[PDB]
Amino acid sequence: SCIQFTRHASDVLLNLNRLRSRDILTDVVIVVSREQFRAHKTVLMACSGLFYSIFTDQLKCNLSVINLDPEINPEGFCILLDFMYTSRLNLREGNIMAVMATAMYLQMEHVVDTCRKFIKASE
Amino acid sequence: SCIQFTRHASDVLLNLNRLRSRDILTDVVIVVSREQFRAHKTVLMACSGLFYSIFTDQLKCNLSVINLDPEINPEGFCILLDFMYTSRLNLREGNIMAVMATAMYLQMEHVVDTCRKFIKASE
Amino acid sequence: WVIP
Amino acid sequence: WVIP
Ligand SMILES: N#Cc1cnn2c(Nc3ccc4c(c3)CC(=O)N4)cc(Cl)nc12
Ligand SMILES: N#Cc1cnn2c(Nc3ccc4c(c3)CC(=O)N4)cc(Cl)nc12
Ligand SMILES: [Cl-]
Ligand SMILES: [Cl-]
Repeated sequence: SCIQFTRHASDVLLNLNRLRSRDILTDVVIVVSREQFRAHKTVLMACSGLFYSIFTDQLKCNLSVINLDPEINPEGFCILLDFMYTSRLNLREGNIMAVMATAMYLQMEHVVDTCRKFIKASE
Repeated sequence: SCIQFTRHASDVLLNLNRLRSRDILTDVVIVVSREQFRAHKTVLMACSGLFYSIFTDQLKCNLSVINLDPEINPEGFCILLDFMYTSRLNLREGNIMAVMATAMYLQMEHVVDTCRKFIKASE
Repeated sequence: WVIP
Repeated sequence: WVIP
């Protein structure tokens, strides 16, 4: 018999992104080649099958630094991290291949899906 | 020029609630009289003006235990904590006064609004 | 607010 | 997915 506030989930995510911008309560740095990205482990796990696996691991859960595979593109990761915190994906002709490869590695199935559909339309 | 995934914010919140149920990465216990509630500080801040103020404080941000005012009803807090993590509010005739008082203390304006409207309709 |  |  609950009632539901339609905008609540979006409002929560907006405040989680505000916390990220201000670097409040961030508990991990994701290292992608020469670049560093601060984030909240809980948000990363909530969005990515890879981070969900990493941070449920009894040893990796306590690491403050995670290094991604050297093949991962920093811009692709940046675009996906922005998506995690906003629901918005900056998908462009010049970045789609890097975004799709990063989304496959991060196990973000909905992003992979759409990248596949956008590539298929251009061929 | 971004595209947006409609269900993303709801999917994030569902996984944050799964983390709470499994007690993964919870970093605070909220003590309400004889009862204890484990939660994620980031979610509490994202939902409540009171917790936002508490956890941006340079000393309180590092506390693992927060004790609420003894006038706060544990069931009212439980209902509001469930709302924070799900967007669903278990608002009933028998709990509405406790829910509204707890929402005023926690500074959760949308919940206060609706409690006010539901009480006005019954008078 | 809605009836979900 | 939508155009926001
Ligand atoms: N507890 C918990 C919890 C925290 N996070 N999380 C999940 N995170 C996840 C796992 C796989 C995938 C995605 C997110 C997006 C995607 O494409 N695949 C799943 C579950 Cl079943 N549970 C949890
Ligand atoms: N950074 C950050 C950040 C984390 N959380 N958070 C806010 N949390 C909040 C503050 C006040 C109220 C509510 C939520 C619900 C309500 O009724 N009032 C606000 C801002 Cl402006 N910023 C942030
Ligand atoms: Cl996804
Ligand atoms: Cl609210």
